[PDB]
Amino acid sequence: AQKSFRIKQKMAKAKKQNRPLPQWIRLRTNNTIRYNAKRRNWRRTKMN
Amino acid sequence: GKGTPSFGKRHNKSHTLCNRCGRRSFHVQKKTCSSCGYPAAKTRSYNWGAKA
Amino acid sequence: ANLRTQKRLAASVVGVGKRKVWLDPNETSEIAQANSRNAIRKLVKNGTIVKKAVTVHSKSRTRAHAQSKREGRHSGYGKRKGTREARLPSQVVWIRRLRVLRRLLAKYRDAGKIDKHL
RNA sequence: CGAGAGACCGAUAGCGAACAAGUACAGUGAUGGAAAGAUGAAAAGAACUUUGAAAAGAGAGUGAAAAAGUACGUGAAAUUG
RNA sequence: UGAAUAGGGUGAAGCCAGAGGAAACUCUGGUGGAGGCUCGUAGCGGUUUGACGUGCAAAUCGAUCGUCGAAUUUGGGUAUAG
RNA sequence: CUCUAGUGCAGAUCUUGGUGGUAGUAGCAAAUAUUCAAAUGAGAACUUUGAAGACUGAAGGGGGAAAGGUUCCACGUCAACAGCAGUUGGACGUGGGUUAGUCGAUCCUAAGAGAUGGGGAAGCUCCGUUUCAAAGGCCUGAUUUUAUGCAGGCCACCAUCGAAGGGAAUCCGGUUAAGAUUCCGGAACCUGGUGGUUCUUCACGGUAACGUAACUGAAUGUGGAGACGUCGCGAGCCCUGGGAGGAGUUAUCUUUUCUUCUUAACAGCUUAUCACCCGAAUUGGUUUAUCCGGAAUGGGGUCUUAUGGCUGGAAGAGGCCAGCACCUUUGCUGGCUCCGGUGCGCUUGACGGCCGUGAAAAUCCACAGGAAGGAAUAGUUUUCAUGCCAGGUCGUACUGAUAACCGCAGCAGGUCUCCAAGGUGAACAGCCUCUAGUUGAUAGAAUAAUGUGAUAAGGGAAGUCGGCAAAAUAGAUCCGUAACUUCGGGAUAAGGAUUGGCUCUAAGUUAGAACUGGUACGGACAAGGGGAAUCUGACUGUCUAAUUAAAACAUAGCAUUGCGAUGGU
RNA sequence: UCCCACUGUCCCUAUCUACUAUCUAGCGAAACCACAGCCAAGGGAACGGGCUUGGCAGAAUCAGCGGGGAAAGAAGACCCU
RNA sequence: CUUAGAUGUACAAGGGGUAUUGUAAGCAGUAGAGUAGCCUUGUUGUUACGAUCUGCUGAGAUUACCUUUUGUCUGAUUUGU
Repeated sequence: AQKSFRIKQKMAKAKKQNRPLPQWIRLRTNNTIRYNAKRRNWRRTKMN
Repeated sequence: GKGTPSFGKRHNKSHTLCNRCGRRSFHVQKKTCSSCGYPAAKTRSYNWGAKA
Repeated sequence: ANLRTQKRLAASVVGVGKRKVWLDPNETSEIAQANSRNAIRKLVKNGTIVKKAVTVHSKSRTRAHAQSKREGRHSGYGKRKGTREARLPSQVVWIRRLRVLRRLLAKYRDAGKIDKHL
């Protein structure tokens, strides 16, 4: 495909958010589960 | 069966995303938007778009 | 145990495909140590990265059969390329066989071998 | 935005949500959207010793109590010795 | 509006020659052109039979069968909404 | 001490979740053999490497666009998580790499559509753009500069928007964890800044001549092009050899046996078709030939395009294969042959000949030749010579039958579309090897009943809704053959006979003679059943998306009626 | 439909072969939850393993096979509002 | 369930004998027809090449056969009120 301008940094935002769940979370809780809901996987979701 | 693998064509790409809201019925053809409008006139807040 | 880097790059530096490239099974240690194209092109100077083609596609059998068959042996009718007089189309081959009479006839009239009447 | 109160709840109630709940995710898609609370006075969150390969298993220290040991309230049953 | 049918068989109409005929018929060869002429692949259609139906696709798979310069097949763009 | 409320559970094929059930049973992903040895390690069939075999090679080879978007890559981990192990992964985590005037991102014509203003009218919307607009030439005034730029006056001869068909440029090597028509090395081209003049028409000087100072914008066309149905015969475009280097095979034996090597942008040189050879006396071209050419005629006479070949670049570069240094890890240095028999590319819209009758446009061509008989010789609002800077603005990794697209899915899937070797068989069946690639997220041993493959005596349709299933036969070439026609037909009817191979006919298509054998000459592969009587739709064609492929409906053709189009509708 | 040659469809079945069943490892489905599970005669919500009498009926275990209960499932196809 | 376990034949394994399709490579020898090089020529002789021909011999390969020999089966586990 040929990409335009304002597609590129939406995709860059998505692949930056593809990093793990933040490790600061279970320093407040300590151990107890806090599970999350976004990132992106390559096979599965695309970006908006 | 007539359905799913035929829908896997999608050569004609209808909708892309909106700038202001995130309603992705922003058609390249029709330029419609069910939400606030893109392009708009006033903010298109419709009353039937809620139950409670 | 990854030599997957070495496997991939070994093909490209010699200029041969995926599977062909052979390696010497003795000194595999220095192959692993050589990551880059700069490094494994020193291994070409050793002669460990070589292709595995140990087949000759010898013309002996093919050229022997071609000489007998295209002379006029075996192909009476049994295995017979092109039915009798034909192969290429029967009409155009017949009319080309009559039009090569042009090439023979022509330079008699020109050449002054015979009179126009005759 | 602040204060006060009503015969007005105490994690299945009630605001979507008490807590990294819009965040690991799913749908092209205004959107749907779960799991999910927790020591003590002081963390001192087990030095040191000993066995095993890590897991796992025993002596020893800290501290008011370790009959409070980090997956940290009370605890039943199918499940399960 | 853009892309695709290799290979292989016949041939009226037009026009000429040669033997023959009162003359015309007849009758022997060459030159040559119009095909739902016609034939096999691309593109493309679905007659029979067996196994599946808590399984690979929410009507599936194997063996088997049709058309092709014609009312030919196909992609892309764009328009038509109860 | 008495008053008040969402006030007692077993149930609508209900409701909020865990857990039970078949059950550790089946499944464990379409039948492209696998055997053996190692590296590493806690653990090895799987990573990885070697020996060896199955397998495909019009793709298991190669390779671009849409769509997606960093999944590639190197680094780094074995926990969760992979239909199992697992030393492994796009899972997990971290960063890097993708360099254009150069490849795509533009004008105008078509399908088709947009922007703006007011009105007709109830909005939608149609309409205006078509005259100004937009664009260009000529004249005048004020200001300023190395330049410049602006305002006023004058010119009728044209007017909507969008391609895939119409509309810039390019080859080769080094190198990368990755890649360059991109970086980089070598050689090109496009875009602007430096040096040289030809005709209408005219002036001055000179003159058979030719030389030069004043001031010189410049082709909205007569008329022709860019411009579009179907269809046919030509005549040219290969396998292989020759010469040079190297080796005679684990086993009897082999140096005129096999294999490898055998090469190269551009410019200059200079060919088929056409037409002032229209015109036409004549006759080259299988030719029917009015035609066009050897050959001949005007007026004074000749020309364009262009497969291939010849020549230059290349002083130089590669390459079968070897010689040294030598620290023995590792690094360099030297070197051969070169030539002859042939496709569906391109050449041919002409020509041949038919109809359903062949588009539209910007840039651009088109814009009318004089001198010497021609010979010969030069320039052009054109072309040559020569110097310096700058090239916008992003996509650029990479997958593209896929782990990136796409079936919610690590699912037997959908999925535009590029390139074309040998011998055997028409081609692109089949046959089988190359360049070249590869057997999937569990395994061993026996191999019941039953469901999945073939063979055979005797019979020959006798069996079953059911000749469904299954059998006879087959090529090449010659002989022999049926009713009747809308005269376009039927014919491969029936009934019979023979092949390859080798020798010989002829020192070179192909066909005719001649000889033997076996189960059989098409020996794998491959390759028609026939006789006799009978219907309907003329023919080809359209069809019920998850139980109705037909007699339904269309079809070229024909008639009545509406009906003058400002129609009928 | 007649007619010619003929035919595993059958007579008539046998034999051999590919793959699995048997058996084993691993990980691991599926909708899925009546106390219960003999037969002959007898009464009867009307065709009983289940109720009355009488005859009969033990457990650890695996391979098989299509007769009942009437499986896997949808509020019947007839039939009327 | 029959059977073999060094003591002995259950298998494979080492040797001898017979049958299974029927007359091989290796080695030797014969008959008939055609062509070419070289030599001689009224004549012919010699050499080279391909098919055809003759002789050994029921040959070789060779299955579950008849007959006879070679290679292997400790511990550990573990039984009589």
